[PDB]
Amino acid sequence: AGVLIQNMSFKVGQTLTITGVPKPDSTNFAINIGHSPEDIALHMNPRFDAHGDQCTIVCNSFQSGSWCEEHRDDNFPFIQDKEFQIKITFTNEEFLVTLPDGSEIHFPNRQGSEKYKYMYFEGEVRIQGVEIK
Amino acid sequence: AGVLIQNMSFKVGQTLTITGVPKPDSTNFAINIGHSPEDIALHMNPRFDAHGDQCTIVCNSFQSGSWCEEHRDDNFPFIQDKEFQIKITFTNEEFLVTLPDGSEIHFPNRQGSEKYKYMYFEGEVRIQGVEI
Ligand SMILES: CC(=O)N[C@@H]1[C@@H](O)[C@H](O[C@@H]2O[C@H](CO)[C@H](O)[C@H](O)[C@H]2O)[C@@H](CO)O[C@@H]1O
Ligand SMILES: CC(=O)N[C@@H]1[C@@H](O)[C@H](O[C@@H]2O[C@H](CO)[C@H](O)[C@H](O)[C@H]2O)[C@@H](CO)O[C@@H]1O
Ligand SMILES: [Mg+2]
Ligand SMILES: [Mg+2]
Repeated sequence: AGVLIQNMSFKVGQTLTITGVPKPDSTNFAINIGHSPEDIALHMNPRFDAHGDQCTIVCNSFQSGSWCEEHRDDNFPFIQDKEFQIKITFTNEEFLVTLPDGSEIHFPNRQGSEKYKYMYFEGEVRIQGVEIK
Repeated sequence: AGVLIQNMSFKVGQTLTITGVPKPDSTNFAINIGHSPEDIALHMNPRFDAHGDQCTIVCNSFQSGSWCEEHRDDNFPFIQDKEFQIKITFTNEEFLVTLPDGSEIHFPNRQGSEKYKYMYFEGEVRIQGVEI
């Protein structure tokens, strides 16, 4: 059940910096930001090869047993066993993900909250750094 | 009640860097590194004013339902509402804690595990940074 971080508050206006390395045999991995395992505002799922996607980032939200509408990005600067740094900023309106290569993903903050105290990193990735300021 | 981090891996050779800010009226805060809540290899507990202690760092370990012997340090480079960075290195022998001013604390690795997968931050502090 991967890396679980509880009560490290991520609020509107801060940057979340995630340092990690996909496992050498990674098919995919996910960053889950939300309130609980049943209420995820941002599911960000870089897929090397999983769910029928190859080198695709799938973003979605999960609430009350249900996945919502997928956002898909073909921009994929992740490599098996290579360190990455991802930045996440958010507003009431959306998450702004800055990827390693300086490119960006815009995903709506559908849950609408200004503070999230649940972070869950799942799948074939090692998390070396979580920074919030 | 405070920050719980499970399955982030701390190992001999690695630097653990904690970044945070004690609350303006912080009495104390604690960095817990172990296996479980019942098995704590390093409890590092800077006390502004708690348990009769002012401006003291208390280090200890918790196993089999008991605190072990305290290591107490009068060196206190912490200020309420000011950002700190704390670097922890460990070996089979000891945790080497590097304090914000470049001073160090030696605390024995009484557990002797070589890898820790449970971290719990307690008390009046904002944890801003956890990197291994
Ligand atoms: C084009 C396509 O549909 N693929 C989807 C899958 O992406 C989807 O897989 C789940 O997607 C959610 C996020 O939307 C999580 O990543 C979850 O772990 C995946 O299983 C599947 C199942 O919902 O449906 C489609 O086939
Ligand atoms: C001088 C002295 O020995 N005082 C101790 C207290 O420090 C101690 O309080 C506990 O200390 C542990 C670490 O050793 C934890 O920080 C815990 O939160 C404290 O309650 C008490 C109880 O063990 O014993 C003496 O008073
Ligand atoms: Mg006293
Ligand atoms: Mg010796």
